[PDB]
Amino acid sequence: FVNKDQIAKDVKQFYDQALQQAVVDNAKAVVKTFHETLDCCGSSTLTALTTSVLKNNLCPSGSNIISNLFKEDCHQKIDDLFSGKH
Amino acid sequence: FVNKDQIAKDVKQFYDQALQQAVVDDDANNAKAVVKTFHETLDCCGSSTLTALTTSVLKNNLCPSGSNIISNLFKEDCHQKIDDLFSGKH
Repeated sequence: FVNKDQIAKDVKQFYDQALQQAVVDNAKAVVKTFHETLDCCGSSTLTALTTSVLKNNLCPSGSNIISNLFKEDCHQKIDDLFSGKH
Repeated sequence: FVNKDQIAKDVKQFYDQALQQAVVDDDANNAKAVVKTFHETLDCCGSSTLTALTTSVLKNNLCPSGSNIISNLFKEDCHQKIDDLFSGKH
């Protein structure tokens, strides 16, 4: 069976790789899709790439977004999706 | 190395394991919260691998308010929405 924690880890790895990818040179669109779907912007583990996404308009316009930028970041949202608490 | 095609196949399977337990298991509260969070999150109700369970999914109040058999026939299913997420559409 697919295990919850395993798939969560895989998806946060996937997201982290698109964030890294979007900063250079499909990654921008995957990053924007994650941010808009999960209502987050970046990762507490990747502060510089998060600065890049805010500087490049790759985050959703919610002041709720900014107030929970790192308090409820895309790793937490991915965990919440797989836990049924998003 | 990240494998997007494996990850999307694994997400679709996770969803179908939750949906199947949600309909048969009366106290699977985590499975029902997983399916309801996928449906609210991705704007979908049911999957193409489980077309015959949509009736049941609806009756168990697992889809967002508004969903019903007719409206749901004119929407993409959850697998397609999972694929849209990993391809940067959604």
